[PDB]
Amino acid sequence: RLIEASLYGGISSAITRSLRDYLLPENSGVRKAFQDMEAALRENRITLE
Amino acid sequence: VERDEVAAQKRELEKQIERLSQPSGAEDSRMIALAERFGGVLLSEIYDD
Amino acid sequence: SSKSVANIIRKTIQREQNRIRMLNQGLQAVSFGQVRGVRLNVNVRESHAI
Repeated sequence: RLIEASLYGGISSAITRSLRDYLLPENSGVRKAFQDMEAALRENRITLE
Repeated sequence: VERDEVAAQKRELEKQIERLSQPSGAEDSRMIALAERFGGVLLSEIYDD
Repeated sequence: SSKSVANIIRKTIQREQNRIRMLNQGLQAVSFGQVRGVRLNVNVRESHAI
């Protein structure tokens, strides 16, 4: 998308729609703590099912 | 006996994984609160990048 | 729990805002016809701010 938008020129519609998806990096720190803390419950629930 | 020994290895592996989890993997049990209770920042977090 | 999560979220938001602000300065005073500057405007949604 980046390359071809540059090739034809103009304000790309697709880039404009998903602006946050392109310009912001995804951060794992906020998440993995809670995945590990959540683990004991997840396993228990799956076992019960 | 084989079951229990493998269980011991699995417990060690989870504990090792858990130490590397969050927020910037460290002795997180108390260190996060200790980091904010003074006007400071965790060194390992400064060297995250 | 609680406050510490809020602080990490706030610091992440602050760092992203600052980096964007740095990128933003390189684009000042670019002349394209009648356009004279470009910016990436970053804001925080209310429903999440509260």
